[PDB]
Amino acid sequence: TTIVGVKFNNGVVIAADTRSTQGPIVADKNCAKLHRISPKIWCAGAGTAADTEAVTQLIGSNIELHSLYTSREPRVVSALQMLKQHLFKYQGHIGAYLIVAGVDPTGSHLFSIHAHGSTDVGYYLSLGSGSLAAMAVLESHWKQDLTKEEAIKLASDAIQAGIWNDLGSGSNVDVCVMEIGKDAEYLRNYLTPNVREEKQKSYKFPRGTTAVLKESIVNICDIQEE
Amino acid sequence: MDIILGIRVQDSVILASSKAVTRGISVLKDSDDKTRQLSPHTLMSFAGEAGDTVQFAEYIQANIQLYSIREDYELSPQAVSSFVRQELAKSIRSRRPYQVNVLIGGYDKKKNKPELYQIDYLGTKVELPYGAHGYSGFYTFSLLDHHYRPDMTTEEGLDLLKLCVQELEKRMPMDFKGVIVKIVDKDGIRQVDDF
Amino acid sequence: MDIILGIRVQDSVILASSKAVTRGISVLKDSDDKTRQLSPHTLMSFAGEAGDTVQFAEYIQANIQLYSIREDYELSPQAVSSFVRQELAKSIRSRRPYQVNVLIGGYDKKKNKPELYQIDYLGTKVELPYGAHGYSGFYTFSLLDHHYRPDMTTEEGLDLLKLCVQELEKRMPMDFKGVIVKIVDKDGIRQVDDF
Amino acid sequence: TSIMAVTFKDGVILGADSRTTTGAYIANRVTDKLTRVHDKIWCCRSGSAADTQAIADIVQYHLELYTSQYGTPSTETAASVFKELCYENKDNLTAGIIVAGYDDKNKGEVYTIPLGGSVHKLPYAIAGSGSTFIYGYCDKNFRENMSKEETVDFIKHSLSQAIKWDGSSGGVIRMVVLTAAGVERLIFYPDEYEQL
Amino acid sequence: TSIMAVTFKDGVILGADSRTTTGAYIANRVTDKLTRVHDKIWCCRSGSAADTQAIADIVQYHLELYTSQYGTPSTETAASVFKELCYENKDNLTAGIIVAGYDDKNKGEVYTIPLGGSVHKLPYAIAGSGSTFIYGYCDKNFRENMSKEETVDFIKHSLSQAIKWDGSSGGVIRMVVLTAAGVERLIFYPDEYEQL
Amino acid sequence: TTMLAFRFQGGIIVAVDSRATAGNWVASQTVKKVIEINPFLLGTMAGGAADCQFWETWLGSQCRLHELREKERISVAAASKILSNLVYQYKGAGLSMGTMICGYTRKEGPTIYYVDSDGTRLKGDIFCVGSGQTFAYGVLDSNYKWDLSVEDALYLGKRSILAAAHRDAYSGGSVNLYHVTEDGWIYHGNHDVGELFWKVKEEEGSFNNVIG
Amino acid sequence: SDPSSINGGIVVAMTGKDCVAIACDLRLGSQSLGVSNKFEKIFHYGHVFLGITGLATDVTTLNEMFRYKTNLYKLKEERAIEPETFTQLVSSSLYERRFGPYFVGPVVAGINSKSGKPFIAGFDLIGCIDEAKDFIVSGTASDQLFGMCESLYEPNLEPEDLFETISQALLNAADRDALSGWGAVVYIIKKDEVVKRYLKMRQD
Amino acid sequence: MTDRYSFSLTTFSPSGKLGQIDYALTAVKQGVTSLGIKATNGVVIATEKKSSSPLAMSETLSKVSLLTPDIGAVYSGMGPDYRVLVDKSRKVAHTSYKRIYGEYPPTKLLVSEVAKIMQEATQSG
Amino acid sequence: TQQPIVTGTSVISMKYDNGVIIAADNLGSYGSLLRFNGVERLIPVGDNTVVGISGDISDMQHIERLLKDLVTENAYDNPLADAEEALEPSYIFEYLATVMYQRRSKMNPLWNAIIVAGVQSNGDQFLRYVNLLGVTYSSPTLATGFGAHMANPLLRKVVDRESDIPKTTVQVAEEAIVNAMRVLYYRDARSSRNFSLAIIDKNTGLTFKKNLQVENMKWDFAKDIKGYGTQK
Amino acid sequence: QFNPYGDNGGTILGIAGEDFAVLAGDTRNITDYSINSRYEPKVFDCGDNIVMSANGFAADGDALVKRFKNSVKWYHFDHNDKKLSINSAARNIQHLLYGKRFFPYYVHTIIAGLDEDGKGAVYSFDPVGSYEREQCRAGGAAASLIMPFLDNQVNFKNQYEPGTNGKVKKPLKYLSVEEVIKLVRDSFTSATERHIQVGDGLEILIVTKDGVRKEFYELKRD
Ligand SMILES: [Mg+2]
Ligand SMILES: [Mg+2]
Ligand SMILES: [Mg+2]
Ligand SMILES: [Mg+2]
Repeated sequence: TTIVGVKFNNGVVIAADTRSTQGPIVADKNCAKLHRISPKIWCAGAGTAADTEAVTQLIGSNIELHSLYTSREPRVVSALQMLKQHLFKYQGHIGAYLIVAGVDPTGSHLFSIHAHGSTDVGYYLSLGSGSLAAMAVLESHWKQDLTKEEAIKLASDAIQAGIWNDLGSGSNVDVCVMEIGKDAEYLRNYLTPNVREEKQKSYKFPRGTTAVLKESIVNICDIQEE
Repeated sequence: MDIILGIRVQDSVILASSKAVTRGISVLKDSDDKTRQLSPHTLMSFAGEAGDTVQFAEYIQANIQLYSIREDYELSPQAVSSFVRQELAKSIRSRRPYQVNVLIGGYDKKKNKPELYQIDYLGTKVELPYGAHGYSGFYTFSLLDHHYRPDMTTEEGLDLLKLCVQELEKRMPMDFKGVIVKIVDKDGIRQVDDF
Repeated sequence: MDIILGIRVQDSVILASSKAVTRGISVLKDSDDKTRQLSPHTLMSFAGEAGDTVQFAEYIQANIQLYSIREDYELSPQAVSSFVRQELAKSIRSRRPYQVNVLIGGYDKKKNKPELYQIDYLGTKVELPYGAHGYSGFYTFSLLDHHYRPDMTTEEGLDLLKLCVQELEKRMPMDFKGVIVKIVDKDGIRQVDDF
Repeated sequence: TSIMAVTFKDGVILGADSRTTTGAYIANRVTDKLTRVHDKIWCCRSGSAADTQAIADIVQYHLELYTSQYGTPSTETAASVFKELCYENKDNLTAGIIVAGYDDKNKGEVYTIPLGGSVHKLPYAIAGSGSTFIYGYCDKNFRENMSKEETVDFIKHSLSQAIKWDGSSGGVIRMVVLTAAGVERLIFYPDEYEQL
Repeated sequence: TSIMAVTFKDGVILGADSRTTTGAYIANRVTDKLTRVHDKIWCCRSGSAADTQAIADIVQYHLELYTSQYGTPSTETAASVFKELCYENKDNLTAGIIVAGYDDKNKGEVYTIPLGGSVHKLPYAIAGSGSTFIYGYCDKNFRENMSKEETVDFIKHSLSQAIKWDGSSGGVIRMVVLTAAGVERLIFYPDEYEQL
Repeated sequence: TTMLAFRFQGGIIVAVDSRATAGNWVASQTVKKVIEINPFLLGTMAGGAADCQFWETWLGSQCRLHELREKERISVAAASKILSNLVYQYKGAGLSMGTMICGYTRKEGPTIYYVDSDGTRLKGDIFCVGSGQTFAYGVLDSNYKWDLSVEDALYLGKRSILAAAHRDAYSGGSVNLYHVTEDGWIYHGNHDVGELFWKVKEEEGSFNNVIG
Repeated sequence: SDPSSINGGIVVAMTGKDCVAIACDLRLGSQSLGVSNKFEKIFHYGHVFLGITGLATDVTTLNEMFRYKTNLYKLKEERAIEPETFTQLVSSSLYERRFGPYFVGPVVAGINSKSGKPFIAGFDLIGCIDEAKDFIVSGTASDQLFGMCESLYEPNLEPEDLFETISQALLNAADRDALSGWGAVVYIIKKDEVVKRYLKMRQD
Repeated sequence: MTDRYSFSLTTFSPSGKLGQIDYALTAVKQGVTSLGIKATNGVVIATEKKSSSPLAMSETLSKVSLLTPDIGAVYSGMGPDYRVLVDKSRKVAHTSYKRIYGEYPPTKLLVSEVAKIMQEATQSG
Repeated sequence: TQQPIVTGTSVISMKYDNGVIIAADNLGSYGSLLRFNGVERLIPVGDNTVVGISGDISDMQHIERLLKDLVTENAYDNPLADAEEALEPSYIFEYLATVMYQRRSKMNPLWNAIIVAGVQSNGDQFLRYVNLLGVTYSSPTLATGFGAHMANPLLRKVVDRESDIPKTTVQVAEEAIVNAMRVLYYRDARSSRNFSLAIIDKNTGLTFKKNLQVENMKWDFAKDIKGYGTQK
Repeated sequence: QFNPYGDNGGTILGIAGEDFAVLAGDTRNITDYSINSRYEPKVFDCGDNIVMSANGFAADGDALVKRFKNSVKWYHFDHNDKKLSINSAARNIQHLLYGKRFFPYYVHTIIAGLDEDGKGAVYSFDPVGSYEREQCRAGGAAASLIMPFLDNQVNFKNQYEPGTNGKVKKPLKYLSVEEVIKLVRDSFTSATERHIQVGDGLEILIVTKDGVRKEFYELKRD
C-alpha cells in the first residue's frame, strides 16, 4: 500500500494506490483505500484493512452524530482526537495506520495517525509499504505554496513511485482534493497506467465440456398461494 | 477414550464402543460402557478427555430428558444432534472446552428412518451411513466403503462390524478390550450381549 | 521393542520376548523374534530403539562367533555378559549411543549351572534368578517374587511365565501380540512352538 | 530524542530536537516535542509517542479543569498530575517527561519524571537517548541565574552535541521561552547549529 | 571503565580510571589499565579483562620479537598486530583497545580498535562505558597541538566527568605521557579531580 | 503416499500411488514411487523422495558390482542389508526413508524386506507404508490368501491403493502395478484413480456412499 | 493446527451478463482423513447466496447465524435482504468477533432484485470486504483458483458459458489441492431462476 | 442516593385508563399545531415557530429536525422532550441499523425505534 | 556467525551514457551512536573501478586489503599489468562475489553489501551488486540498505530501462545522485551530511570527489509546525 | 543469528513438445518488497542443447548452474567431446544437488532439451536432487497459479467432448511451438496480475534440433 497527503495553497490532497494483497497474492486489483469520515474529511489507511475500515466508519458515525448535536460542520481535530483515543485504548491491537486530511471552518488540515495512538502534523506525509518510495519523491519535489494542480501532480507522482517500486503497491491511483470553500472532489481511478494486455487466446469453452451428474431448479421464491 | 464406531443400516443404527479405560500405565477397567440413552429412540456414544466425556454426556442426557417431560414428546434425532452440536460449538470458545467427540444413533419414528450423526469436539456435525472418531476410521473405513449397502439387514451390519473390529484388533497397537455393541431401531435401544 | 522376560530355574534359563513390531500408528509385524544365538549355549534377547537393537545384537553375535572360531572354545555366559556390558558402557559416552537393553540367558557347561544376566543400555549388569526390561517388571515381579523357587523344573518355570504373560495381557495398554519363548539348557537352545 | 529544560534569571527555557524514528527510518524530521499543558506550563516528551501524547492530553485536561475551579495551577501541581499518571500506570507506559513552567511567585521551575514515575526538582534537566552524550558538557557549562541569551546558547550548544552523536536525534532545534513577558517560540536550523 | 588517548604537540598522553567491577561490587579500585606493549607504545584496555590482558601479552611478545629482528616497530605496526588478533577472533573476544605511541619520525599517534576489530587512526580517542557521557565535552574542548599541561588538564577534566556519571568508572586517574624525553607516569586522586 | 507389497504363490505384487504434496499443494500426480533397482529387484519410495531415489539407485550399482565380483545374482537379504547398513551410518543426520525391497531368487523364493531410515530391516509377507497405509491394510488383511492367482493378486493390490487414494488426502493420482517373478519383474500399467474409481464402483458395487 | 486448513474446501464466485455464479467443493475432512463428500458450503437466504470456507463448525454456525438474522430482517423490513446489504451484515457480524474470530472465508453472490445488477463479494475472517467486479475466491486452494480465474475469466459471459468457465476453474484448482474435491456444486443465478448442478470429478 | 423509583409511575386505573399517557396527550393538545402532507413525489412537514420572546432568536430553535438524510421530524407538545428524542432517534438510527447494515434505516423502522423508546417511558420504573 | 558492530549505511549508484557514478557517506555508526565521521567507503581499484561497501566496517577494511593484495598479485610476472592485463571491474567483482558466497557457505559471512562500479576495456559500463549471502544482480541503478528503498525510486525516474542510458548525461546523473544523497540525509537516521562521490567515465577516466556536503536543504517550513494535533 | 538463505522470488516454466522444448522465466529479481533488478536472466544455455534454470535463492541458483556448466565442460574433456544427453545431465544434476543434502541448494531446478530420439524433454528437481521427466512443470513463486491452468489447457484435464457428458475425454492432440508459447505468455500474464513477485519481463528459451533460440516479452512493471 502507498498513501500520501499533500497540503497546498487553499486546501489539502490525499492519494492512494489500488492494490490489496493477501501476502504475495493480489486479492483485489482495484481497491478503494480513500475513505470518507465526513463529506470534507477523508482518510486513507494502511495496515490491517478491516481495522482501517471499521475505525473510519465508527469515528465517521460518531462524527456525524456530533455534527448534528452541535449544529456545526465536523472538524478534522475532532476526528483525530476520537481516532487516537480509540486506538490508544486498544494498545496497537487495532492495526490502523491512517493519513487524515480535510477542510473545516477552522481551515485545512493534514495528520497521520499510528496504530498505538500517536499522531503527527505535516505538510506532506506518506504511509504504507510504499511510504519510503513515496517520501523520496515528496522530499525531492515538495515546496511551500503549492497550487492545487501542482499538489495533485506531486501526490500522484508519489503514489506512482510506490506502484512501480513497491511490490505491496500497484494498479491505479485514487485522489481526493479538499479545497476550502468547495465540495471535496473524489477522483476515483485518477490514473490508470496498468491495464492488462489482451490475452493471446480465448479460453471460452464449448458448451457441454463439463460433466454433470444432476440438475435441479432451486426455489428462491417464498411459499406460494393456492 | 478410544474406539467408537457407528453404522446405519436399513432399519437400525448400530453403535460399537470399546470397553477399556486406561489411566496411563494400567488398564483400570475392561467393561466400561461409553454411551448414554438420551431418549427411548436416541443413543449417544462418546470419546475424548477423561471426566469431560461422562460430564458432557450426562449433561446432554439431563437436558433431553427435561425436554421430553416438559413437552411430553421425543425430539427427532436431527433435533437432538443439532442441540448437541450447538453445545460443543459453544464449548470450543469457552474458558475450558469440552474435549468430547460423539456419535448420535437414533431412529426417527416420524420418518421411520434410522439416522447416524457424527459430531467432534469443535461442533463439526455430519450425517453419515457409517462413522467413527479418532484413529478408528483409518482402519475401518476401507472395509465399510467396500461392503456397505443402504439396504443391509441388522445382522449383516453386525457382521460387517465384526470384520471392522477384527481389523482393529489386528493392526491397532492398543488393546481396547473388545467392544460393547448396541442397536437402535423402532422398538428402542438394546445391547448385543455376545460379541 | 517392548516386553522381554527372563527366568532362571534349576537346570535352564527361559527367555520370553514379544512378537509385535509397531511403527507408530500400525503394527507392521506380529511374529518378530527379538533374540540372537551368540553361542550354542548362550542366547540374548533385546529391546530398545528401532534399528539399533538388531544392529547391536548381530554385532555381538559376530564377535562371539569370531572368538569361538579363533579359540575353538565357547566362552562362559559370565564372560559373554561382561563383553556385552563393556560394549554398552563404551557406547553410552559415544557420539550416538546404542539405545539397547538385553537379557543374556546361558548354560555354563563347566559349572553345570544356568545363568541369567540383565544389562541395560547404560551397561548396568546384574545376575538374577529372573529379570525384565522396560515396564515388564512392574507387572510381573510381584508374581515372580511370590512363586519363584530356585529348584523349579523347566515346566514349572513355563507355567509361572504363562501367569506373568497373562497379567501383562490383562493390565498392559499395548497389544504385544504374545511372546516367543526359548529355553537354554545343557543340550543348547530350543524354541517352545506352542505358547 | 534530545530534550532539556533550563531555569535562568527571568524564568525557564525548554529545548528539543525534531527527529522521530521508526528503527532507522526518520518518520518525522520536523516533530514538535515541546507541548503545552497550560499557558506557562510546558513539557518535553521522550519515550513512546503514543504514551506521552496521551499523558500530556490528560494533564492538559486536568489543568484546564483545575483552572476553572481553583485558578492558575503551580508548576509543582502540574508535575504532580504527570507523576500520578506515570507512577500508577508504570507497568503499561514508557514515558520520560520533563515539566517546565513559570510562576510569578516561584519563577522558573523544572521537574523531571523518568521511567519509574519518580519526581525530581532540578535547576536544569536533560533526557532522551541523546542526553547521555551531554551529561559531561552540561554539568561543566551550566550556571545558575544565566541571562536569556546565555541560556539559549547553552541549550543550543548542548542539543547540538546530542544531535551530533545520537542518530535518534536531529532536525531542527526548537525552543520555548517562559518568562513574565510571555511565551516565545524559537527555532534553529542545521546550518546554524552544526557549525558551532 | 573510562579510557582515552590524546595526541599533542610533543607526543601523546594516555589516561584511565582505576575501577574494576563485578556487577556492582568494585573488585579492584586501584587497577592499572594503562599497559605497556613496547617502550613507547602503550594501550588502554576496555571490555573483558581476561581478553584484553591476553591480547596485550601476545602483542608485547610480537613486538619484542619484531624488535629483535627488525628494530623499533611503529605505532601503526603495533595497532595492526592488535587488530589482527581482535578481528580474527571477534567471535570469542570482548575487547575495546586504544593504542597510543611515540615515534620520532611520526611523533604522537592514536589508534582505536573497537569491538569488531576495525582500526581508526584519530587525533584523540575515548572508550569504555564512561566515554558515552563525555562525547560532547571532549568534542567541544579538544584542540590539536595542545601543550603537555593543557592535554593533562583536558584528560583530567574529561575523565573527571566520566567518573562522575559512570558507576563503572572511578578511583584514581592514571596517566602516561609519551614524548621524546621519555615515559612519565602521573596519578591524580579523588580529592583533586572531584572539585574540578 | 501409499505403497504396498505382498508375497503370494505367484511371487510378489507391488502397488503404489502417484501423488506428491508440499503441504496442501499437490506438486505432482505422476510420480514414480516404484524404483527399478535392476531387472529383478524393486524398491518402494516413502519419506524423502531424494533419499529413496538416490540410495536405491546407488543400491542397484552395488548389486551390479556384487554379481560382477561373485558371478551370481545377489540375494534379496544381501541387497536389503547393503541399504539398511548404509542408512544406519547416517542415523541422526536426517535421512527419511521407508521402503520395501522386493525380489524373487532361487534360494529365497519371493522375499520382501521393509527397510527404514532409523535402521530397521524386517522380512515379511505383507507391508504397507505411507500416509494411507491403514486404509490399504484393511483391504489387504481381509482379502489376502497365499493361493491367490496372479490376476486376483494384481487386482487386490490395485484395489487396496484405491481405498487409500479415496480416503487419504495425500494419496492419489494413479496406481502403478508390478508383478515380481523369479525371472524378473513385470510392469502392469499406470491406472488413473479418477477413472479407476468409477470403474470399480460400478463393477464392484462398492463406494455406495459416493454418488456417481 | 491452522484452523483455516483442518477441514479443507473451496468456494468461487463469478459475474456474467445479467447473471452470477457461485460454486464449491463437497469435501469435509479431519486433515488427511476424508470424512464427508456431501458437505455443501453454499447457502442462501432468499435470493442472496453465501459460500463459506474454513473451519466447518464455524461454517455451520455462521449459516445458522445469518439464517437467524435474515429471517428477522425480513419480518421487520417486510422484504428480502439484498446482496449489498447482506454483505455489510456479514462484515459487521465478523468484525464484532475481531479478537476471537470465526475462522472462515465467506463469499456473497446475488442479483439485486430492483436494479438487476449482478453482485459478488468476499471477506477475510474479520470482515474486510473485497468487492470485485470479476471473481472472488476462497479456501485452501485459493492460490490455484486465482490462477484459473485470472486466465479463464472474461467479462459478460452468458449463463451457460459462465457455467463452463467457473466449473473448470473449480475442478482443476481442486485437483491441485489435497484438501479439496470429493464432488462439486455450481449455482447459476439469474434474476428469477436459479439452477444447481452437481459435477462429476475424481474422488481422490 | 440511587434511583429508588424502580416501580411504574404509569398504571391502569379501575376504568382501564393509563392516566399518565392520557395526561401526556393533554399536554400535546395544548402544544402548537404541526402538520404533515404526503404527495406523489414528496412529503412536507410544517409548524409555527411560536417565539417565546421577540428578543429570542427563533432560528436557533429548530422544531423541524433532520433524523437521517432522508428522514425528518416535527412535533407538538413539550419542546425539551422532543429535543432529547431527536438526539436518541439520531443515535439509534446508527447503533441499531447503520453500523450493522451500512445504510440508513427505512422510515417505518426508525419510527418503530422511536416508538419503542416512548413505550418504555410508559412502563419502565 | 556474527553481528555487525561498526557499520556503514547506503551506497548508491547508476549508469549514464559514457560511464557510471557511485556515492556513499563518510559515517561509521556504532548502533545509534554516530561514532566515526571520516570513513571512506568508496575504494578505487586502479583507474577503472570503484568498489562501494556498506555494512560492517571491520569486514570492509578486510575487503579493502584483499583488493590491495589483488592489485599487487596481478602485477607479478605481468608486463602488461598497466595495459591489456590490467584488472577489469568484472574480474574484481567476480572475485569478491566468489569470496562472499564461500564465506556464507562456511556460515561465517563478511557482513557487507557491495556495489562494484566501473568501465570495461571495450568501454562498456559495469555495475553489479553482491552481499553477505553471495546474492548478485545488475541493474541500471543499484543501491544498498536505505538507498534501495529511497534512492532507487528517484534514480529510476532518470534511467528506468536500458534504453534510457544513452540518453542520460553525466551532469544529469550526478545531479540525480546528489539529490538522492540529500533525501537519504533527511530520512536515514544512520546517515551523515558528508559523503564521497566517484565517476568512472570511458573518456575522462576516474574522478574521485571527497569531502562533499549535502546542501540546498529545506527546513524553513518547520517553524510553522506546532504541536501534534490541537495545539496552536 | 545468521541466515544463509534468502528468497529472490521469480517463477519459471518448462514445457516439452513433440520435437521441441521451452524453458521460460520472468526476469524480475527481488528481496522482500523491493525490486533488485527488472532484468536479471534466470534461464541459461548450458551447452549441448540443454537449457537450465535454478529458481529460488539466487546465490545457490547461480552456483549450481555454474557448476553444471563446468560439468559439461569436463564431460567433453574426459569423454572425447561426447554430447551430454539430457537424461545424463539430469542424473548428473541429482548428484550435484544431493552432494549438499545436509546444506541444500535452496532452489527448484528445471532443465529442458531433446532426448536421444529427438523428442522434447523437461526434467524437474527438488532442492536435494529427487528428479523426474515431465511434460509440463512450473516452478517458483507463482507455480501454484500456473500448474492448474496447464493441467487444463495442455493435458485437457476435466474437459470432455460435448454431447457425451463426461463419457468421452477431450483427446490429447499435440501442440505446436507457437501454441505452447501462447500458453506460456498467458500463464505469465495471469501470474503477473495476481502475484507481486512476478513481472517486468519474460524470457523464453526454445530448444529444437536446430539449436537454442530466445524470445523476450515485456510484463507489467508494478
Ligand atoms: Mg543526528
Ligand atoms: Mg486422496
Ligand atoms: Mg483434490
Ligand atoms: Mg506482479
